[PDB]
Amino acid sequence: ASATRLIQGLRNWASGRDLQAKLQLRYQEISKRTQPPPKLPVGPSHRLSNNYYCA
Amino acid sequence: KTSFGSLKDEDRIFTNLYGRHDWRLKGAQSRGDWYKTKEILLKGPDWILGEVKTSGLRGRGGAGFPTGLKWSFMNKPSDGRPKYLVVNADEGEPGTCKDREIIRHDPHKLVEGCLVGGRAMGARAAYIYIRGEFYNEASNLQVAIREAYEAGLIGKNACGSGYDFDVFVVRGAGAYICGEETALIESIEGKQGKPRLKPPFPADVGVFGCPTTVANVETVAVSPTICRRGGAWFASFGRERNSGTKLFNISGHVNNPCTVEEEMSVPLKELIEKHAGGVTGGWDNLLAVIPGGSSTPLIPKSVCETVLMDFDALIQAQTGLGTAAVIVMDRSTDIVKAIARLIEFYKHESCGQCTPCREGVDWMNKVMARFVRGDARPAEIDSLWEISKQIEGHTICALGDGAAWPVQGLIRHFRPELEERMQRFAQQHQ
Ligand SMILES: NC(=O)C1=CN([C@@H]2O[C@H](COP(=O)(O)OP(=O)(O)OC[C@H]3O[C@@H](n4cnc5c(N)ncnc54)[C@H](O)[C@@H]3O)[C@@H](O)[C@H]2O)C=CC1
Ligand SMILES: Cc1cc2nc3c(=O)[nH]c(=O)nc-3n(C[C@H](O)[C@H](O)[C@H](O)COP(=O)(O)O)c2cc1C
Ligand code: SF4
Repeated sequence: ASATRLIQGLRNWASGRDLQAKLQLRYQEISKRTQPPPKLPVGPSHRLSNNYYCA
Repeated sequence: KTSFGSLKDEDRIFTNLYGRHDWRLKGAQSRGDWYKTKEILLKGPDWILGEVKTSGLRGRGGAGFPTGLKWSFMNKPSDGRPKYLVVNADEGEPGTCKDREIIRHDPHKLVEGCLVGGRAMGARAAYIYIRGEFYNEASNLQVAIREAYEAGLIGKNACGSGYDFDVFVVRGAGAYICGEETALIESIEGKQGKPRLKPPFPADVGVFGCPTTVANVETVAVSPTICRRGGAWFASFGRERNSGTKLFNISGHVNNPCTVEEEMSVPLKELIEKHAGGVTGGWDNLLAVIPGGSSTPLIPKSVCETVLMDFDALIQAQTGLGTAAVIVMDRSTDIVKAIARLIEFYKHESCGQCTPCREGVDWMNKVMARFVRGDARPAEIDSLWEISKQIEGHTICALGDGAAWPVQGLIRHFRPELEERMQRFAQQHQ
């Protein structure tokens, strides 16, 4: 991302592709390393009635 | 006959129910007790069992088992062991105070019932297991038993018939479970009042391991009147398979709470409005009725309008007749608090023997204590329903059934009131 536009143009010409649109080095677009806490759902057997295990 | 109730005073078995006459031997013989008892004893066990079977008498303890069929389980030759009648006088059911009145006011009627029933079943003696809280009633019955021994009516050569028969009184010590017949047998034997598993039924292995019939005070005390008046007289009252008269204990929210003898298939509305002075605030103030003491499920006002107070019509009203103890609850009643107090009774009165009652009755009391406050969520209602269904039929005796049934009646007739209780808890506490 820090490449100058001359090197960027030479690089896009040599590859034949627009390389800045799809960079293989990751930057600020990726997820944060600290996330909010999850609240995971429970399955269908988490019920207080009609939940006999033999069924 | 299609309509029932309005029982005449000449057809009352329990005259002197109210203590207005002499309960002693002169007053009892002046009212018809101990009359031609020798002629009843000399006609044999088969005649007495035939009179009790013809009378249609069912078990007045609360289950309603046929009394003559039950007592004929003892009609068999001896195998070396003595035979025993045991009279269940524990009467721990909330709402129920009728056997107290029989013991306290008609004691010689109970003693003559012990003699006639023990002759019918070939019993050696009678053990009247009385409640220990009924101390004055027990001493009252002991004075009447002393009068019956001193008159030669019981004991060696009872009533001049050549049949020897003792009558013992054993006092309880404060356990509602000791009215269940096998737990009562274990309590007589000097142990914890824990019910035995059936089989053996007490006619095979009962008190001291002997053949035994445990029978209620009321179903014992009506038996000399059945033998004198005839079984066809006693079967002329009430519906078919619902024969006779019955003591009713109308308590709770009525104007005049009382014990009254009444014909069997009397309407509940007629009984309350005739003998109890009606519901406080009128019949329109009625919320619910527990028809037969605490173990029967409640029925709301819409069921109470036309229901009959015998066994079969209350089974069709998905409750029980039980002890015929009518607990009336008006519109000002916190009905969840009353049913939860009843479940609190059933966990304080639970002998702890088997797992579903010992654990689940306490767990139902905790759930009901949260349902009173509303500190719950509606998915716990059906959960509680299933908990009751995991106690019902899975226990040793029917105290688990008698604790599951009020929960089931409360849920079945008052689920929306539980739900609005919980949602107002949720909106004023969150
Ligand atoms: N009177 C009171 O103070 C109280 C009465 N109850 C009543 O007790 C009733 C439940 O009592 P239980 O005796 O536990 O239940 P119930 O089903 O067993 O039995 C009643 C009587 O019939 C006899 N019996 C039943 N089936 C028999 C069979 N196949 N063979 C031989 N004998 C048989 C039993 O030995 C017992 O004496 C309830 O309906 C309840 O209303 C409950 C609590 C207090
Ligand atoms: C927990 C429990 C308590 C009982 N308490 C009494 C009682 O106090 N008095 C009574 O007559 N029957 C009581 N019963 C019913 C008896 O088990 C039995 O059915 C009855 O005493 C004798 O049968 P009967 O109705 O033919 O007389 C109780 C039953 C249970 C399950
Ligand atoms: S159900 Fe309750 S009252 Fe009956 S034997 Fe079990 S613990 Fe005892």
